[PDB]
Amino acid sequence: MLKIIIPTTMLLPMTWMSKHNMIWINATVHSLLISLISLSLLNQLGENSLNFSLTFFSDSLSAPLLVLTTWLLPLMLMASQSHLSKETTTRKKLYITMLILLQLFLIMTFTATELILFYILFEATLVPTLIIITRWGNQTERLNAGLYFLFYTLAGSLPLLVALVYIQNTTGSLNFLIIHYWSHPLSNSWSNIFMWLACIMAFMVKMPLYGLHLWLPKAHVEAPIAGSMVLAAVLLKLGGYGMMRITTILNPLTNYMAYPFLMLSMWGMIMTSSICLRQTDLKSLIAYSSVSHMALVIVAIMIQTPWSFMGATALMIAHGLTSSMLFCLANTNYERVHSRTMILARGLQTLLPLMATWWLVASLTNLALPPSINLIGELFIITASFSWSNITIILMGMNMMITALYSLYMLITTQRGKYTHHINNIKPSFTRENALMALHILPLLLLTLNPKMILGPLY
Amino acid sequence: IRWTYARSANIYPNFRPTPKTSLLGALFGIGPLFFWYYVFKTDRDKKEKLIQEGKLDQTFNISY
Amino acid sequence: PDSWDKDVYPEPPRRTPAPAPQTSLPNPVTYLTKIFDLLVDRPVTLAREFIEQQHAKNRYYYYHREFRRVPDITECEEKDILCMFEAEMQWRRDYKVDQEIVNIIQERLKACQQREGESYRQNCAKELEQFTQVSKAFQDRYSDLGAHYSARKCLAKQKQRMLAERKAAKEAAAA
Amino acid sequence: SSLLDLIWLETILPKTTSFIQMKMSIMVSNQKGLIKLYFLSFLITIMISMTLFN
Amino acid sequence: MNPFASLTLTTLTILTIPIMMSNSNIYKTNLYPNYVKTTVSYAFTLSLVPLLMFMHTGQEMIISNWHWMTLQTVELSLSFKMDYFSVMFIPVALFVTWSIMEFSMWYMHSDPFINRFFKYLLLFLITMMILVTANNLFQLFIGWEGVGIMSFLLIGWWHGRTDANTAALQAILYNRIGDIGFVLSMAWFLTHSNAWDLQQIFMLNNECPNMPLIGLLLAAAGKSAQFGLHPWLPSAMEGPTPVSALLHSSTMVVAGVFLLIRFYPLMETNKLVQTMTLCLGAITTLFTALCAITQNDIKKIVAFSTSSQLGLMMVTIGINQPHLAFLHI
Amino acid sequence: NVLQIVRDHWVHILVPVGFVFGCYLDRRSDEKLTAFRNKSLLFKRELRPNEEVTWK
Amino acid sequence: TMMSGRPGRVPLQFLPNEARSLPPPKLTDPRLVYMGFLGYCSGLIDNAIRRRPVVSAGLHRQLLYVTSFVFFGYYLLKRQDYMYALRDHDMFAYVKSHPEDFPEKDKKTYGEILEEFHPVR
Amino acid sequence: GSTFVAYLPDYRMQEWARREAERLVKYREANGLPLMESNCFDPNKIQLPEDED
Amino acid sequence: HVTKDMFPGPYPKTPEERAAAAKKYNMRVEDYEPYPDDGMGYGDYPKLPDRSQQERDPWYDWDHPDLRLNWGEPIHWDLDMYIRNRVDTSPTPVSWNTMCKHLF
Ligand SMILES: CCCCCCCCCCCCCCCCCC(=O)OC[C@H](COP(=O)([O-])OCC(O)COP(=O)([O-])OC[C@@H](COC(=O)CCCCCCCCCCCCCCCCC)OC(=O)CCCCCCCCCCCCCCCCC)OC(=O)CCCCCCCCCCCCCCCCC
Ligand SMILES: CCCCCCCCCCCCCCCCC[C@@H](O)O[C@H](CO[C@H](O)CCCCCCCCCCCCCCC)COP(=O)(O)OCC[N+](C)(C)C
Ligand SMILES: CCCCCCCCCCCCCCCCC[C@@H](O)O[C@H](CO[C@H](O)CCCCCCCCCCCCCCC)COP(=O)(O)OCC[N+](C)(C)C
Ligand SMILES: CCCCCCCC/C=C\CCCCCCCC(=O)O[C@H](COC(=O)CCCCCCC/C=C/CCCCCCCC)COP(=O)(O)OCCN
Repeated sequence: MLKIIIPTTMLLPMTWMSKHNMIWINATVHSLLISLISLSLLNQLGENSLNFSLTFFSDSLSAPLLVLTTWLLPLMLMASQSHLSKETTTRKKLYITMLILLQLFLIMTFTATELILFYILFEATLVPTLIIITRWGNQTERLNAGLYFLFYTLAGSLPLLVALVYIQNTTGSLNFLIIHYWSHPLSNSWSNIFMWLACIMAFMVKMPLYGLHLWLPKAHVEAPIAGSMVLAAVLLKLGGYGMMRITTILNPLTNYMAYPFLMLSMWGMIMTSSICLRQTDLKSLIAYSSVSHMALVIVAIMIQTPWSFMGATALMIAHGLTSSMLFCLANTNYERVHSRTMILARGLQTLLPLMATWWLVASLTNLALPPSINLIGELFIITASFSWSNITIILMGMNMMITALYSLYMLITTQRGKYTHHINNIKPSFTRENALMALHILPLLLLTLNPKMILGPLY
Repeated sequence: IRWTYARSANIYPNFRPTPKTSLLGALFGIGPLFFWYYVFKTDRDKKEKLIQEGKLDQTFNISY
Repeated sequence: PDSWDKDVYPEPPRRTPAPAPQTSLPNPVTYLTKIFDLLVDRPVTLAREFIEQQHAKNRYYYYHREFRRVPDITECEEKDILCMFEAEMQWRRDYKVDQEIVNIIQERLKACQQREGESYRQNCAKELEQFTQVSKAFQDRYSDLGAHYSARKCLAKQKQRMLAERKAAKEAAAA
Repeated sequence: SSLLDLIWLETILPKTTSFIQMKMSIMVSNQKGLIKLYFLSFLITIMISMTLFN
Repeated sequence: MNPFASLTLTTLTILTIPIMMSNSNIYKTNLYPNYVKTTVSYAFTLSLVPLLMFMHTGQEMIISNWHWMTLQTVELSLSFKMDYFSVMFIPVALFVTWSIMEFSMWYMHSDPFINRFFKYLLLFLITMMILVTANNLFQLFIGWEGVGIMSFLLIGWWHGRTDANTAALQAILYNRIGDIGFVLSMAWFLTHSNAWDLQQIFMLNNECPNMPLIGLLLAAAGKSAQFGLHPWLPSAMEGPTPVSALLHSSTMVVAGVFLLIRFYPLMETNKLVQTMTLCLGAITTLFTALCAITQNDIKKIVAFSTSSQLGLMMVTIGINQPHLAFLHI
Repeated sequence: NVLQIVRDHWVHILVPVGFVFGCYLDRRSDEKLTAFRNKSLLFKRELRPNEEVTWK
Repeated sequence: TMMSGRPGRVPLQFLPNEARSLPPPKLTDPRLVYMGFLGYCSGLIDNAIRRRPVVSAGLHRQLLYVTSFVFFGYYLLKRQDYMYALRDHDMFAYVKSHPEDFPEKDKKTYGEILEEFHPVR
Repeated sequence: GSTFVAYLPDYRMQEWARREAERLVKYREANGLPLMESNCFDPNKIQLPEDED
Repeated sequence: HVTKDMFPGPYPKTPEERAAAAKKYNMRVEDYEPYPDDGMGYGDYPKLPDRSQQERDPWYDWDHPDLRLNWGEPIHWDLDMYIRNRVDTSPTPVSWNTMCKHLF
């Protein structure tokens, strides 16, 4: 695994020893090459895992997340090139350093054979994101947003640490392989109930769970474009990955303890999809859509059936790509209009036709149009839920209908109708933005050809 | 901007705990959760019982 | 074709009727399929002959991997991690092979349904019975392990099932 | 959008925590700097400590 | 070698070549609509061959050509069903689309984006053929959603008009209401029959229960504009007249009926679902004819006529006469 | 020009070097996990006449 | 494990004589490399605080930082390894001398252990 | 990278499992064995606890 | 370019701050009417008539012809509910209760 970690570390001295006007080119080229190298982790086994060493191991759940993490950095650099133009070389190098450190921590987090090492890196990712949000955000609310994004996380994560060390004091190890092979049932006890809660709540808060989702709209709205991209694409999936790893020690207590979270997610997906219908801000609408999709992923993980896990993996990958694309489109509009109010700039199809095509395809993938991987994950989760209980179909279908409604509402409001007359600074789309949009969308339509790459270890 | 600010950021500083507000919040934020919990719990208890007596006819039910 | 075993994937002897033209009017199907043959099948056949000779010039082989049998999870001590690893890998391989067996039987059933046409309900009882038996066995083995399945959970399920069977048999004997 | 997400979910977890910590901080850090009150509390704590433990 | 499969696949394949050339130079010229029309006419005259072969013999195939993902004991493959319904409906759809495109070459001559309009029409035709020939439920769902998206794009052709966008969103809403039942049926069939392929569904369901058939009926009611979900079809007359003539008149709107024709072996084993279908068709045809007899927009009158004929089709389905409903289609 | 563009493009070589160093370190860490090489019940194999180790 | 009162412990020895029976850490030890990296970081920060070219201001000073960090890290690693070796030695001796407090578990195979099965439905 | 992913070798052993199942089904059909067995492990090598209730 | 005094504020109690709020929203004091002072966070925002945008005059030369809105005029709290793409409240030839009875 060092053949990916070491180049990502070398990205830092290369960035800091670069010319003042070569940082973006060098960073983009070498991050793309690192993505290409990481692409060879996809050759997974039907047996246990790719156990590289005592410290790092790869799995067909970890490999798609690793590849998406490596692929996201070049897109983040391309998106950040525009709004950082008027800023000094040292500060741009610091921004690229924060992005590189975030990638390094995420890469080490997804392999992380140890649960304490996983926790340490899973919490180390917090610092670069907070600095990016509270340093290079625009509005005055960013500081407040950062505070939320901080404390919520720690409010969930501090009990987990205690639980973790407690387990190693009883089991003797926190290695995931030993934990899986030596797993034992949890008796229905108050102590075991609180151990279950301490294990679950940390990952629940970062999905986020419906009741615990307040930090996400603030953090995603006030963050710069690279921050929003990394928050929606990779950082939300840490909770799902952690739950998928940790639910192996929580059986059979998950059967009883899953009910409040299942109800919260099943009702909150409807609530947040309905919230999307009445939203005056593009970024907030995209954030609430992310909350709905992650609610579906929470349901899938809580059901803990093979089809549930496959659907959850597919949906995590598809949502990451789609939400990053949607945020990039919103930012392309914002850098022209500087308002971030959906109703202000209207009828952009007549002025930006190719960008309108990008908007249409992004809305189509968000709408879960078959045979996209978005719908593959959606349908697998829905079928698993139907087997779990036939009444889930009402909530699932209502969520599908509202999702289509708000996706097409977002498309029609911004692209169709009549152009706003007083806005005359809508310049033609740059090659950088179109390239960014294509680099988001072609991986999705190309992954629909080989779904088993993103269906997880239970395929 | 006044419209968007009133819709988003002017809400909480103008909020007061009121019988109308408290009852509406409790109802619309708790009642659906407990209603759905009752519905799903009853359905799953019925399913579990029927499996216990074996009168469910789970033939060809392979994928779950 | 020799590319697959006829016994694993059986087919009926494929009886076909002989043309019995009761009128002298030329049916367009015969002439049209002859011109299709001339304009399509021969060039494709010749291209295949070219490709097959080129393949025959360079002949090399690949092998199907053989896996030895190892002790299963029952012959493993309660904390002996190495034997548990061996048994778990063997059990996962067996699970995959069982899935493929069910796939083969389902393919048989689908082919029967399409082939027998309007009388599939009677002329596919054999495949339905085979699929029912295989489905029942597969369900008894792997129905409810859920995600995070293992050989230990399958063994516990089997032990519970056969304890229930022993209790039922003892109740029948002492009835 | 308003009753639950913008009002009550804020009121329950974050706003309540902020209010409680605010009030506790105000109570804790508001001493006038008079060592008379400090050493009176010292006597109180010392007296309480000896009696409760043994 | 038995050209039935090769020709029945060559039809659908050559239908897709102008979509490939949509980035070439011909798409930037004024010869693109004639190119698309000629391709469709060639597809029709080539699809006339499997029709003759079936009419002579009754020849039937399943062509499972590409194996897509396999899900433990469930195998998903690109499979085409080439039964009587497919080989009979494909030439009719191709003939109607050929006439529609020749008509559009005159009706939409002044439209600046006519190449795009022709391209959209071909995409709808491709999705409809995908829907018609699908052998499993996932492929048929692909076609189901593709025709709906093409309908949304073609209804809101004039995107500066508010009413066109409203009508397009209305169609999407009603079709999602039907999609709920579609997804319900798919989940039920996977959970109980362990398959989405039609052969296993027919083999394992001798007496089909209520949920899958009710989901199928809800999907059909959504897509064929039955009484509960009817208004979107008259609202869809906002699009250009060729779009109304091809999609919302004769080809797309019959798709729901087609679905109930595709699952007729399971419908005949259920008695309550037949009654529901019959009553829904009767109320739909009556209500829509009653609305039609008093309208002043000619396109609205013809749309209500289409809705009444669809209601009659599902009445025929409800009296357990599926082949007669197909002939009426 | 040599000795001139090196002073301007020296940074580019670092990422590729890291990839090679990581591969070398991965192999070196592999060399410390040979306690069961040619000893598993599944792959107990008798060495070829001109073979030292089954895998490296 | 409080080892302050462990018998035969000379008060202020960093490394006792018996520690010489343990293998010394290699000079290419990853922990030593991290110590050198920490020294290099200290040198860079010292350059930055003094408003000097961070990478190439004082090569002698940066070399001294790296060398001192590596030196102390080597001795610290030796002491750490010695203390862990003592912990293991004492643990094993105590287990050996008290067999009644560490009885051998009877090796039992999973074939005759009854684990309760919980279906996932 | 897409071409590399397309041509990745079968380390998941899909064709291997298919061939194993093919020969196993051929063997059991020839010998009249009841295809898949309902027991995953042999019952002779499991020691149940005697109840004596 | 908006200052702090031009943003929505708390519910006005005295007629002086009522006049200030009416002046802020570019509308007459006699026409200004805030939402009732309940627990909802309406605060200081005009309660415009619940009429939809569809029934606004289509022959007027609006600055936003599609939305039928002017530049500085106060925006209804539920504008995105009434956008001619959504629910409209236009008078119908038949009364709502009569239609409901007939349909039912
Ligand atoms: C995970 C482990 C792996 C990664 C390790 C990460 C840490 C490693 C380094 C640790 C510390 C060492 C350096 C710190 C000294 C500060 C230097 C500095 O200020 O930068 C200027 C300096 C360039 O500027 P200059 O023209 O020389 O002088 C102008 C002034 O110095 C500066 O101009 P100015 O002062 O006028 O500009 C003002 C600016 C200047 O203020 C600063 O930028 C100060 C730097 C931050 C302080 C760092 C604190 C201590 C480090 C702890 C990091 C915690 C990491 C844990 C994760 C949480 C992330 C926070 O301040 C601001 O703008 C304030 C607002 C910024 C936003 C808030 C600040 C965020 C702080 C977070 C930074 C964390 C990453 C830093 C990366 C290194 C930065 C150079 O940067 C450098 O050149 C040094 C970079 C390292 C040199 C590498 C040489 C090796 C390359 C060739 C050999 C290849 C090796 C491989 C062998 C194989 C080859 C064949
Ligand atoms: C502009 C108008 C159109 C012009 C162009 C016309 C031509 C269109 C044709 C292309 C689209 C039509 C679809 C037809 C597909 C043909 C190719 C396909 O069949 O190959 C696929 C093969 O492709 C791969 O399966 C999919 C590509 C994998 C995508 C990887 C992403 C690239 C990395 C980017 C970074 C990652 C970002 C996202 C993180 C998760 C599936 O093959 P498969 O049967 O299976 O096995 C391969 C061959 N074997 C048998 C030897 C093994
Ligand atoms: C706010 C946004 C979302 C945040 C996250 C929300 C999710 C947290 C929900 C916690 C999951 C369940 C917690 C406890 C479940 C135990 C089962 C219980 O509910 O049922 C009865 C439990 O009875 C009563 O509940 C006893 C406890 C009564 C006191 C609980 C307070 C009630 C409301 C508190 C909710 C506040 C949550 C937030 C706290 C800050 C059954 O009684 P009994 O069969 O005999 O005992 C079963 C337990 N045994 C077997 C271990 C002994
Ligand atoms: C987003 C903000 C959420 C804030 C955190 C939410 C998670 C809360 C989970 C509990 C926190 C601490 C739990 C302890 C960690 C696990 C350790 C464990 O399981 O050991 C238990 C110990 O169990 C406990 O001590 C639990 C005491 C909990 C005290 C703190 C209560 C915090 C609030 C309680 C009400 C809310 C609970 C769920 C909240 C969910 C989040 C909203 C048994 O060990 P022994 O006692 O040694 O063995 C038994 C024989 N003696």
